[PDB]
Amino acid sequence: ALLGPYQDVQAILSYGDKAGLANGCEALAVSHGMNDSGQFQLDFNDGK
Amino acid sequence: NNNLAFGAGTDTKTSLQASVSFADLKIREDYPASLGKIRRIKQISVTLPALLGPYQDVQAILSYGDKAGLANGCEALAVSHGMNDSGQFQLDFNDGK
Amino acid sequence: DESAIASTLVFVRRVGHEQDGNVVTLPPLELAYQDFSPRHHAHWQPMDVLANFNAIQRWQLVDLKGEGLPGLLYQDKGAWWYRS
Repeated sequence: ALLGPYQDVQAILSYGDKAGLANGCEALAVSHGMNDSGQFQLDFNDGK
Repeated sequence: NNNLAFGAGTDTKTSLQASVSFADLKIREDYPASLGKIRRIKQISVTLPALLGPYQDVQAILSYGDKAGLANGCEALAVSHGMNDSGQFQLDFNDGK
Repeated sequence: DESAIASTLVFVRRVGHEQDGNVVTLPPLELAYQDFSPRHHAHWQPMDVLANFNAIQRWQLVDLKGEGLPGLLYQDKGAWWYRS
């Protein structure tokens, strides 16, 4: 999308079904559109 | 709490204090209440798109003017260069602190 | 007027010849072109207008929006700034 001067993007991605997820793993917040993710920093090896 | 002023310390009389109220920034309003009620700040970074060069420094201190159960020294952050400028020489969100 | 850098047409003259070898000339057309003379013209001008234009910060000289001259584009985190 195109954005204004310093505008952000608010969106919540969530799974609308039953799954063995730990609490909070059911959703991801998008803050910006640049291939964003659920964390502030993505690391596939932090033990979580 | 949304203003500019000179300070009233004994050595801050020449310092400009740029203050804003969190209550008036309307952060909570961005997301539905149902997502959770506890909404807390994790990190603040300062950007100054100034005519401030790579060899020029800016002296500025960001501080919280209120009561909070902060770790000692977490009440303030110093700014040096203004480009996504954090309070640390290295920013690490996973150092245990 | 021939040089390795450029060869330009500088003189056009129409002439004729008589049967006895004499020559008839008309006033020639003379042409002149601009010269490139950095050896005499190298005028240094300080520039205050390009404030903080730093080669090692997020700055570039680009024309935006179809304009013929480049402006100063600064790409910040979250915004672009521009001086046309």
